[PDB]
Amino acid sequence: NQIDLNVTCRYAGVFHVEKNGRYSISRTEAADLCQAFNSTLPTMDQMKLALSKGFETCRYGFIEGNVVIPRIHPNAICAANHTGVYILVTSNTSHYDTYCFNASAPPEEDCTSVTDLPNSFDGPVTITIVNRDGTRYSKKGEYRTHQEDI
Ligand SMILES: Cc1nc[nH]c1CN1CCc2cccc(N)c2C1
Repeated sequence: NQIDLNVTCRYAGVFHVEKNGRYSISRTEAADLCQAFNSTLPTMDQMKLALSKGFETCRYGFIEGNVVIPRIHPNAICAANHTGVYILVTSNTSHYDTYCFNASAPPEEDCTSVTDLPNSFDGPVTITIVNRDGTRYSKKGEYRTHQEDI
């Protein structure tokens, strides 16, 4: 009973989280996951500031209101060569990654490791935070408040 949460650097408090390295997070799960990180779904303005500080991914993720990919460098296989906060317009499907916003993070680029999920609650799951440099932090608990997500 095990979940990997792969996390990125924070940029102006904004970071990307993916579950088990594959698109698998619902919109309700995304809100609960950010909450477990004492974070919220970013606004578009928070995301645009993060982009200006150096944030880009090649993954669709929830923010408040939309599914987006922040892009700095044009790449034909990421957001169809767009730059800026690319907004996903047309999709059949409902499960992506998520972005989260932590107001207490440093103002610019923070590529230190994440080593806690401070607001997860009691539960049976072995949750492992996986950083891009391979650093891991594990705890037993739960973050999903919606039965449909479990
Ligand atoms: C290349 C790729 N395919 C699906 N997701 C991804 C990006 N992942 C790749 C796996 C991974 C592991 C630990 C931290 C981070 N940020 C990531 C980012």
